[PDB]
Amino acid sequence: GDFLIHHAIALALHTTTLILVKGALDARGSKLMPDKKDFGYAFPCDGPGRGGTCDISAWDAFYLSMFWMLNTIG
Amino acid sequence: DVAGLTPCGESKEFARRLDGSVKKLQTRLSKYEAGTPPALALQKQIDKTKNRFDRYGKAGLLCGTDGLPHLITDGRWTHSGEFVIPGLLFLYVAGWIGWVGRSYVLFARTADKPTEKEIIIDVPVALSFVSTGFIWPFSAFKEFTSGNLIVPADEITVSPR
Amino acid sequence: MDSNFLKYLSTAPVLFTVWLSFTASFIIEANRFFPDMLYFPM
Amino acid sequence: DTTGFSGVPSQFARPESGVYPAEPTEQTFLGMRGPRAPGHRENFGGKHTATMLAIAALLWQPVSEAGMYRMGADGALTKSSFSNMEVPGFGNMKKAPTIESLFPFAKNGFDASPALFGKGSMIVVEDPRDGCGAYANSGACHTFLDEIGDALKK
Amino acid sequence: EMSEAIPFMPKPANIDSSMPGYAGFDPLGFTDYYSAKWMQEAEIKHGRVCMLAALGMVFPEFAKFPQFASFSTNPLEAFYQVSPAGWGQIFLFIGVLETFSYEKSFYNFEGGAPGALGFDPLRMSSNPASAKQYAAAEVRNGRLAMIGFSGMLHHAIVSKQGPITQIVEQNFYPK
Amino acid sequence: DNAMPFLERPPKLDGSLAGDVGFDPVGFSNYFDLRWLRESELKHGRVCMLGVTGLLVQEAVCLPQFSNGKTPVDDFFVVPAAGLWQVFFAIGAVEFFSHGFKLTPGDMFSEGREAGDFGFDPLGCGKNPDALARRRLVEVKNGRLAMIAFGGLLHQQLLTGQGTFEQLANFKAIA
Amino acid sequence: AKSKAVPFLSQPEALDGSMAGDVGFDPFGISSVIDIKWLRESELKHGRICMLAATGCLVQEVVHLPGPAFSQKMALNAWAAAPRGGMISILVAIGLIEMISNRFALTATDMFANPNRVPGDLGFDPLSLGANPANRARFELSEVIHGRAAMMGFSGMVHQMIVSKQAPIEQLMHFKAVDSSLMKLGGAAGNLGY
Amino acid sequence: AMSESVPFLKKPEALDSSMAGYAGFDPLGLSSIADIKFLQESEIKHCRIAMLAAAGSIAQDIFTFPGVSKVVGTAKMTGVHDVLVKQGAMGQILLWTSFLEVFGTIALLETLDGKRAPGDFKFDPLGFSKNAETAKRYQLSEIKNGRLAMLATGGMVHGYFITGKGPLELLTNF
Ligand code: CLA
Ligand code: CLA
Ligand code: CLA
Ligand code: CLA
Ligand SMILES: CCCCCCCCCCCCCCCC(=O)OC[C@H](COP(=O)(O)OC[C@@H](O)CO)OC(=O)CCCCCCCCCCCCCCC
Ligand SMILES: CC1=C(C#C/C(C)=C/C=C/C(C)=C/C=C/C=C(C)/C=C/C=C(\C)C#CC2=C(C)C[C@@H](O)CC2(C)C)C(C)(C)C[C@H](O)C1
Ligand SMILES: CC1=C(C#C/C(C)=C/C=C/C(C)=C/C=C/C=C(C)/C=C/C=C(\C)C#CC2=C(C)C[C@@H](O)CC2(C)C)C(C)(C)C[C@H](O)C1
Ligand SMILES: CC1=C(C#C/C(C)=C/C=C/C(C)=C/C=C/C=C(C)/C=C/C=C(\C)C#CC2=C(C)C[C@@H](O)CC2(C)C)C(C)(C)C[C@H](O)C1
Repeated sequence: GDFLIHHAIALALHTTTLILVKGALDARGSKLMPDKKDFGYAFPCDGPGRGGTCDISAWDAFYLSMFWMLNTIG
Repeated sequence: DVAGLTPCGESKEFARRLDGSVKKLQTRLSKYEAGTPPALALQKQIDKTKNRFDRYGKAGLLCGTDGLPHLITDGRWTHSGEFVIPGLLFLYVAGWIGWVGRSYVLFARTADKPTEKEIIIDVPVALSFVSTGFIWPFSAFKEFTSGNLIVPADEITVSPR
Repeated sequence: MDSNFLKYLSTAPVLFTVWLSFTASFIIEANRFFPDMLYFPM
Repeated sequence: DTTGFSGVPSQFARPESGVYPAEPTEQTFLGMRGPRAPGHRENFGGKHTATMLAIAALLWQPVSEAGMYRMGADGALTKSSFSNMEVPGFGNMKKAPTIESLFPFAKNGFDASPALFGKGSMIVVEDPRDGCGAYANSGACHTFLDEIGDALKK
Repeated sequence: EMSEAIPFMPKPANIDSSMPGYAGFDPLGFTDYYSAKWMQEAEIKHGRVCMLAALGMVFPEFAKFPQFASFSTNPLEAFYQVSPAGWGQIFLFIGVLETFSYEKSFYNFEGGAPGALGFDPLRMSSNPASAKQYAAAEVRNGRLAMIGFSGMLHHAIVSKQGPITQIVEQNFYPK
Repeated sequence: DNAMPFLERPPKLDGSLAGDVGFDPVGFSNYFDLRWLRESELKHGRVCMLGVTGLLVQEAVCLPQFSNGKTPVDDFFVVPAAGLWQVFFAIGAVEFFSHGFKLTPGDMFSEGREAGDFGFDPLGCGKNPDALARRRLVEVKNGRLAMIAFGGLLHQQLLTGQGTFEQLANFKAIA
Repeated sequence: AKSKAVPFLSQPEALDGSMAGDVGFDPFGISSVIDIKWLRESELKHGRICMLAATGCLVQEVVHLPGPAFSQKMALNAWAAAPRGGMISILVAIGLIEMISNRFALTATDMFANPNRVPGDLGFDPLSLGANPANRARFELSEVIHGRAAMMGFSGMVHQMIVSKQAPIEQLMHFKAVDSSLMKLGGAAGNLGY
Repeated sequence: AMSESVPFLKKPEALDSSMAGYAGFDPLGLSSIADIKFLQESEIKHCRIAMLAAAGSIAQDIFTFPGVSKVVGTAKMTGVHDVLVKQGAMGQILLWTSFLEVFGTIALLETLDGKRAPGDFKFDPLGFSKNAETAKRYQLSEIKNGRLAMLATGGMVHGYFITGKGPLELLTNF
């Protein structure tokens, strides 16, 4: 039982790290917003064009990793 | 034994697991007449339950204090049939599926309409690829060393940063 | 057999449904004849 | 297009060598036909391969009978393993490896022969007919032809 | 041009007759991706270590050093019977010998021949025919020792004894 | 003449070497160097002449410092281990010095020696050329004879266990 | 332009009467989907395996190697009795034979990459028995036919060993008819399981 | 061109009268299957071994070498084989004939090269084949007698497998 939960805790540590690292490393730019750094840290989106850009900011990866942080400490 | 565990063939808690599992089925069988279909169904389940417990006891599995089999996965050879060999079996199938899928996506790139080959699969050619997967470790490593698995970093699109 | 009907059966959802039904089916059959395989027998 | 299982690597967008040697016609007795080096079939051809097998089969006869043959008081010969030859000057190793370690027939209980099958461990040739005929049998022997006769008369 | 070792395959492009143990044998083209001279240096070092290792697995069958006379003749148990001070001294000595390869590889990689650590005290390889023969013989005895040690190691795993002992007792198969 | 008249004569066996009767059915000298094969043949032959002399002598004579085996082949097993090892290393010293430290088929003949010559004629028996030719033929044929004879003497001494002359004076067939 | 084997069907393309044993039999049209070269390679291989296998069953009934591990007249019992180490030796040797005789052109995409490669022709003629080009066509025909017949014959022998727990020749010499009180076909879903 | 021995069959297209013992007898076409020089060498080998075997059967029935009756008792024909395998008699015969057969192998491979007539080991210590007409006649006599002795050997050993008598004793009794 302790083996299984530690691997769940490992899953949640790597997944929270993933969202946060992806937020840090794509903060300056990505392929959707190559100029993402001109808009700041917390901006809503770049609009519905190019397929849709909801939660594209680096702040939004903080937002998404907060759910995974709560899940892991749970 | 290993990690203070007990072989399932001499675990008393394993023995009580088998008995309780059969008493539970026998009291359901006590409510049916001999030749009925519910009696034969439960008599076949008592045979299956006993067979499983017998096989586990004689297999070299180790039981805990709870009387359930535990798997040793540290790499020791006396326990390689619990993870290392099932894992070797898995990776052979997984690399086969990967090699075969990769071979078809490269074929479809040289097609008249490359995206039509991926929603309408050329089944004779895709079956030609699935048969090739049996020697994927040799085929994929030779693919690697011949400079055809890995593309260089400067032919891959990256984000500006 | 009609080539447009065979081109229909070569579509991704049909092959996906058939292959994974065939795949599921020999796992089911393997667990009928050889049940309760927690370990590779060795 | 590509037919499927065609076998040509250029039809499946697979990298080929581009090198496809011409297939010769010369053969060797215990080897195969195919591209060889120049002069290879002249030194390692049928003449080489047949001769080497002939020497290997001749030298098998001492090896299949390998042992320490010693006479007793009369002319009677006793057979022993070559392990009984204790070499004198190799420290802690006193029993040495011999030709019986590369050909350990005895350990597997083989009883090799210079004709490869000795009096003990001989080929077993039985008769499957079990001492009766094809048709019109009586007793514990009922052939398929008898079963056809039994069905036709019933 | 086709490979000598595997006559129906084409010749591996990055190995050459210049190399002492050349047979044209690279079915998986390691030299097509890795440096052929790095691979050449690695094969020679593995062979030199294995040539000593093959003698070492065999030699305490005959005689042991008086201090380790009590130690076992199965090599896989004599490994653990040696004290960590002894293994530390071995590791330090191999480290001192490996400083010369750390200086040859990684600094003057292109100056010399693979495996040439400046160790020719008896001045062999002076005669060119002898040098040619020794180059090829070192490679072939190194490859043979690699195979032979690999055998003897796994044989000590199965039968808990050494090579000669397994042969003498005819313990050739898993009991 | 041709030793095997039905077989074609081997192409590399010209008459220049002594003892050549055109006998090479298996087909050596078509793969190996005839200089190496001839030097090997003389070495085997001269060793076996000394070997048959040793068998006959040791059946009778015994040095006082040594025990005596039942047979000259059991004479090997009562000579101290150090003595056998000293003889082995002494012969090895001779093999190194007489062959100019060139001992392999790749380098033994790269200085231009004729097969079997070590410049050994203290009594000067090979002073005459034609007499040298006759004694070359004598040497190779007596050497070949001593090879077979040594095989016979050793295997009979192993089998009976009663020497060579003792065996003849007490002949006892296989029973 | 109708098939000769099946007169009411059209003659299949990729079957032109060149190959030995070609009589126009491909009703399901596999030759139109799968290259005939691969199909003939696989047919010759299956047939060669089955010639050995049918002969294996019959001779194994009659003649045995010495020892108790080789004393199984019933050939299906020999599978279990024969030393496992040597059986896996056979398997490994077969794999080595498969890679070398095919010259590392093993797969559906690289066998026949050499235009010189011919279906079923591995270069195997140790005694040069196919040296005469006059016998070539009838050898090819009778190899294909022996292979087909032995596929059918071995299939029958295996499933007659399953039904009757008897070796093939002594099943013919001690025949017993099928009672049908055992080995009923199917039925896993008729009784809803168990 | 039709066969001299089997008139309704064709000439076997690999056999020619320059061969010794030719009668056009290859109805099964084996001379087309195997290389003919190999077949010729095999026939003469089978011929000579069977000639020795038939003569040996006859002579062993007539007399027996000194001391042999001790080791070989009621055993005769094939029966003596297992008793003399225990002894080294058959081992020694096998050793020396195998030694000769290594050189026989080299000779056959030269024959297949085409440098030697089949069965020609050049063995004529006493002089019989000096003359060419005598040489050809003896070639035919050797082939014919060897063929007869092959069938003879067959009959003799099978007569032992039936009655246990031996050739001469089967003539004397029944
Ligand atoms: C350099 C000249 C030289 C010297 C000084 C020696 C000295 C010796 N030899 Mg001799 N030997 C030599 C050359 C020499 N050897 C040559 C050239 C040959 C071959 C032609 C031999 C063949 C020979 C035989 C056949 C025997 C000896 C033995 C002995 C030793 C007897 C000691 C004993 O009883 O207890 C010592 C007991 C021990 C267990 C200790 C081992 C002996 C030590 C290691 C001797 C070391 C000598 C040294 C390595 C010189 C050899 C050089 C090499 C080229 C031969 C003695 C020290 C006898 C012997 O060793 O019996 C025991 C014996 O049977 N020798
Ligand atoms: C056979 C085709 C194929 C191959 C060779 C790969 C190869 C890879 N993928 Mg996968 N991928 C595939 C299909 C394939 N992908 C498909 C169809 C999807 C959509 C679900 C994905 C989604 C996906 C994600 C989200 C990720 C990868 C990752 C990876 C990498 C690591 C292996 C892994 O995590 O597997 C994981 C595989 C999956 C999660 C899904 C695979 C689903 C099936 C089994 C494969 C498709 C079979 C296909 C229909 C083949 C038909 C062949 C036939 C026509 C002949 C590696 C580059 C990971 C990566 O980048 O790490 C470095 C990663 O994060 N892939
Ligand atoms: C340290 C010893 C030593 C060394 C370095 C050599 C070196 C050589 N020998 Mg010599 N040889 C030796 C000892 C040695 N010999 C002895 C003791 C004998 C028996 C008297 C011979 C008999 C011999 C013959 C007959 C032939 C050679 C040949 C060769 C050459 C080929 C290299 C090779 O493959 O063998 C290298 C050999 C070794 C590393 C060890 C040799 C040991 C052999 C197997 C003899 C084993 C011992 C013997 C049965 C019993 C001796 C008892 C005695 C010690 C009391 C090379 C010049 C061949 C040659 O030059 O022709 C081309 C050849 O035909 N050798
Ligand atoms: C790497 C070489 C090698 C080695 C060292 C061994 C070693 C062994 N084998 Mg193995 N074997 C090998 C290769 C090898 N095998 C290969 C390549 C095959 C597949 C063709 C086999 C198939 C095999 C079987 C089926 C058996 C063995 C057995 C044995 C063991 C007992 C041997 C014995 O008593 O022999 C002494 C006995 C003999 C020499 C009698 C030989 C009988 C004749 C020669 C068989 C006829 C051969 C037949 C015509 C095959 C033709 C096909 C082939 C050319 C491809 C021994 C451990 C036996 C075993 O597991 O015992 C426990 C066993 O039953 N072997
Ligand atoms: C080129 C090779 C040619 C091969 C020919 C095959 C010969 C043997 C075929 C069966 C012989 C007679 C059958 C009567 C036997 C029979 O019909 O039994 C009936 C059985 C179902 O049981 P029931 O519902 O009939 O139970 C009836 C009650 O009376 C008893 O409970 O049918 C099956 O489903 C069994 C076959 C498995 C079906 C799936 C097979 C595996 C699928 C693999 C992919 C497809 C392959 C082809 C599938 C058809
Ligand atoms: C460089 C240099 C020089 C030097 C030097 C030195 C120290 C050279 C050292 C050379 C050495 C130690 C060579 C050893 C090679 C060992 C081999 C090939 C063994 C293979 C084992 C096998 C095949 C096996 C096996 C086994 C198997 C698996 C199954 C077993 O049941 C049995 C069995 C035993 C048969 C000097 C000093 C002269 C100076 C010069 O100026 C420069
Ligand atoms: C690759 C492939 C093909 C294929 C194929 C197939 C199916 C090939 C199968 C081949 C087989 C079955 C080979 C069997 C070999 C048996 C051996 C060597 C027995 C050795 C006995 C020994 C050593 C012993 C012993 C002894 C012991 C231990 C103790 C004693 O008490 C008993 C005894 C005395 C006997 C083909 C060619 C068809 C086509 C195509 O190209 C693809
Ligand atoms: C190629 C080549 C050469 C070669 C070679 C070799 C090894 C050639 C061997 C060829 C063989 C083994 C051919 C065997 C064919 C068997 C058949 C057709 C059986 C069919 C059975 C049937 C129909 C049945 C049945 C049955 C049923 C089901 C009911 C049963 O109750 C009974 C029953 C038995 C009646 C060599 C190596 C010499 C070299 C050369 O240079 C090249």
